[PDB]
Amino acid sequence: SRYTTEFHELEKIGSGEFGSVFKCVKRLDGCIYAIKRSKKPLAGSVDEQNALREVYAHAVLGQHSHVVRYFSAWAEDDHMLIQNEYCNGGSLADAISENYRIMSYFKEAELKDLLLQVGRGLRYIHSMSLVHMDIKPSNIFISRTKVMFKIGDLGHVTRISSPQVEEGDSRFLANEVLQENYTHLPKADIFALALTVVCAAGAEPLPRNGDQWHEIRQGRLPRIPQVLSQEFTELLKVMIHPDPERRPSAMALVKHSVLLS
Ligand SMILES: C=CCn1c(=O)c2cnc(Nc3ccc(N4CCN(C)CC4)c(F)c3)nc2n1-c1cccc(C(C)(C)O)n1
Ligand SMILES: [Cl-]
Repeated sequence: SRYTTEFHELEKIGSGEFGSVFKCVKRLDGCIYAIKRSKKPLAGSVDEQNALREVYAHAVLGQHSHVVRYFSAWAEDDHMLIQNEYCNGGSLADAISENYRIMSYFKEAELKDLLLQVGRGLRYIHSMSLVHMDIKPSNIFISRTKVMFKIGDLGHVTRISSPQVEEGDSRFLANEVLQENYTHLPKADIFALALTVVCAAGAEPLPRNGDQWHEIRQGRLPRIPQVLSQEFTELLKVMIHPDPERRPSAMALVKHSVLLS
């Protein structure tokens, strides 16, 4: 087995209906990688389509400092394996959970740093005529150097041009995508990034549906318990503007005065 041959398992760092993720050291270079191991999906299925989006997204993207680097992908023994960069800080979701446990928080400055860094990742992805379509804390990963935020889980990535949309988490989904309007998909990533930052900011668990879900798509923010400048607030507000054309592009976002730097 190539997996056992090329790598030594150190620890399981993830599990679910996607299979498992392992922290592994590669014997040859002594470096650490996150390897996802999963049952090879049924030919022609959803998870196969989702899985191929991931492979063919790397084929295009290459390498960027705010996107989790992809090294290789293979299949064997009726499983598929994908070898990615290992980010020692876990995901933003883990960090948010840890913040509540020990009762710390991300300073307003650190919220802005998060927004800029992920924003840079998004600008790169969008420049390659791709959209991520599943931005949320659990898909943002952290490397501690003094910190790098990196976009991961490319399983929903689709083309801007000929988009094949597997809808992302309902909690971070812009209404126009739910309305099968795919004419401005980059702006959906922006919408989801705003709510991601609001989660980091200490806001309550986002609604999956119902009234409060709609109230957000009406362009109003969840309550943030920290003291954020009225202008950082206004940046986040316009990022969930009902009209996705009023939302800034990724490139407009990373050049914003509020975030420099
Ligand atoms: C290759 C699979 C995708 N993926 C990466 O590319 C990837 C890159 N880096 C890390 N770093 C990392 C993730 C999680 C912990 N843990 C915190 C919770 N526990 C306390 C244990 C440690 C940690 F320490 C480091 N993780 C990565 N991935 C990962 C891991 C788990 C689940 C998922 C899913 C649900 C598929 O998105 N992904
Ligand atoms: Cl657009």
